Amino acid sequence: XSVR
Amino acid sequence: DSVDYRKKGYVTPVKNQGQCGSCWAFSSVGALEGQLKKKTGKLLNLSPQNLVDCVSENDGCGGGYMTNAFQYVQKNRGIDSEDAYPYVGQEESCMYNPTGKAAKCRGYREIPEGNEKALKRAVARVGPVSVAIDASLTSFQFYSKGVYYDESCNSDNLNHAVLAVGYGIQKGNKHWIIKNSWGENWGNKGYILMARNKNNACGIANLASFPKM
Repeated sequence: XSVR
Repeated sequence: DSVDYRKKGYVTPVKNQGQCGSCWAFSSVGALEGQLKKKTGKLLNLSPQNLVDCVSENDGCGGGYMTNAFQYVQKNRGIDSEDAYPYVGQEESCMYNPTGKAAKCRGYREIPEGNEKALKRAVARVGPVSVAIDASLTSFQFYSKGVYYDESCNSDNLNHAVLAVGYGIQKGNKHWIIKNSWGENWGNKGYILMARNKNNACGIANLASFPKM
């Protein structure tokens, strides 16, 4: 191889 | 032995994503900006919104991949300037405008997974590189100075995209120079020095890429  | 692209005009001012998980967009535009300077001799702020609202393969404020962004820019035959398509911190409908086009992309390359040597070579030979890391630790978040290393950082939990704008050494600790998207207020004027050649700490070389221009 969750790349934010 | 070291290199810092900020000194070279390859790096724009530190941005702030606000309440939006658009770290990937900031990382992508950052890489694009670096290539723009290198190819044309000048840069400007590119627009992360353009990516948030138009990269359908991604999840907007919910997360995305930098490679999907680079692909969009190529397929779209351009990306807008920030001034042209300003950042509002929430996803909206795609409003790309060709009149505003400020850069182009002819593809991308991914760094070999886990290879810091390859990453260093890419930073030297290309310029700023998009990366992803585990930014979840309390210690990362309250960072202010020095070369960050925390063994509990998880290389398999790449939750935060950032930009490697250089590399170096400080008091004998080798490092990557990292541009974040949490405002100038965070870290060291928006930046953090992250440990280099310490077993791929925080997964720095796990998901690295750059755009072709």
